Amino acid sequence: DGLHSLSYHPALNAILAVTSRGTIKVIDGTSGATLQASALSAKGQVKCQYISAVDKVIFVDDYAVGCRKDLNGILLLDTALQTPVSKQDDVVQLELPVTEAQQLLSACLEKVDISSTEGYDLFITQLKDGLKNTSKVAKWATVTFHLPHHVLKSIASAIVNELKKINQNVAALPVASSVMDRLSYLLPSVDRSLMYSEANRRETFTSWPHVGYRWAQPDPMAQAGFYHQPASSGDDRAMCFTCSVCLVCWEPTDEPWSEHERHSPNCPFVKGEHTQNVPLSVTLATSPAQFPCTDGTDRISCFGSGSCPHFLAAATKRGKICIWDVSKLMKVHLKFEINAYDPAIVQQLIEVSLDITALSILQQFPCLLAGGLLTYRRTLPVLLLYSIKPGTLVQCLRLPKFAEEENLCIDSITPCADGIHLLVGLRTCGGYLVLYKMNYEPIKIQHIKDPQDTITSLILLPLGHLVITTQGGYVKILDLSNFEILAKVEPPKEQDTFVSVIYCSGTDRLCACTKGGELHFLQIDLLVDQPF
Repeated sequence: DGLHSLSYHPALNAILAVTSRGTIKVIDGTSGATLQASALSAKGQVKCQYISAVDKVIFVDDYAVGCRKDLNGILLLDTALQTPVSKQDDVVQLELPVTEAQQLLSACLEKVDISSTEGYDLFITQLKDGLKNTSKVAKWATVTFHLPHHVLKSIASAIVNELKKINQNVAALPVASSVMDRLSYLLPSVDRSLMYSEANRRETFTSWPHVGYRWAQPDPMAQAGFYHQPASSGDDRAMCFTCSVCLVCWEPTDEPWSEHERHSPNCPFVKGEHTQNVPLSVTLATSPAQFPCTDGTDRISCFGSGSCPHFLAAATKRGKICIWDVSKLMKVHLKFEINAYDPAIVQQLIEVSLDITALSILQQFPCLLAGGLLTYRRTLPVLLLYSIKPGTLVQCLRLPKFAEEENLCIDSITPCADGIHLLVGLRTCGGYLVLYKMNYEPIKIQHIKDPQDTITSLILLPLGHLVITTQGGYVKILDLSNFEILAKVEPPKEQDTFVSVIYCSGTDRLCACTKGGELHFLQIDLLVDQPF
């Protein structure tokens, strides 16, 4: 069929390929066997790129940017790009693992009596068929509820209430708790009952006074089930969401788990039982998508990331640029406006419009480096140094003079593989590769003339290394020190041109993807005899 793009998860052992159909195929990296075929409920090209520095899987469709973390060695991809609903009557989509689905079904038929709930049959009917159809593919199999927000939320809450009522700890309670939290997140429109999720507990520690401790930090305590409910100024009050234990006057050497067990061994959570806890792993692995614009009306043009492990950036066709603090809950960190009539740009030009087309953030003061094509009527690709820590153009760097008349636009911007350097590529609106030294004119230049050698990918292996895929279908594994081609592998069978490539850090074998849809793996005296 064809893939048209690829990405790989190093923490996992999964190849995440895009499809021309809009789906994602997860394949085994050791045998080439399909692991799952899931649609992200997306709305143009679809991005699936995993970002190593941030250590999360970033999906992007034309409109929204979703951010999903790994869970149980698998990715919940059925609603990666699904965005929050606006009415409780809206039909929400919620994916669950096959095993967790079995727990929910088992609870409904044996343990609890939440039957007769509005649309209970549809929930049960949908759940049952998912398990039967899904009955390594099994490990990645998932079941997707398609129900009105109120129906699923009411059903999940009843299960939680009933599972809490019966008090017999079963695996459905944490799953139902996760469902309730995920539904709450999908409708954005201290209470102890709201501490069943680690994130809510984590948020409670916003006024934690012992931030200087090593293990008594806000997030570690939330992991152990504790939330901050201060009673006075500087009160280090940590209470468990379920145990009811109360702990005060913490010390630098205290550790969440140690205190909870010693102070209350009877807690179901300390013992690892099936409490109402919703860990951060499911929360990060099931967070809803987020539109970059405040309204989401536009199309997405940029999805670049940066070497900083706390930030991701995106740009819109209307000029609105969003920056997420992908750290933890992907909170939007800074949204600013791009005006072509800027003091730096209007002078560097010696009618006017500005369009951003590439994004990147530099880390060893943090700066947002976007790539754009300006169209006045002539056009000029330039660099734009904006502020992150806001909305101020520190420096606009005009690219060489020849770009003014050659009608070129930046297509990719990546920090050097070794560091303290930046490699940018320029293609026609047959290309240019320009290397900048990060500015704590370029230091190197390269021009690509052959129309069949235009770059179509970039991995920037550890000037480190480079791996590209040309228009002719030849990947040109190469070293950036002096632009030395290391290996020009050729397309298989007419020729099926290589279109992109990725490196499997879990197998040490390079992985290439063709336009046609094929996968190829590329590789990159005796003491006994002496006296005692």
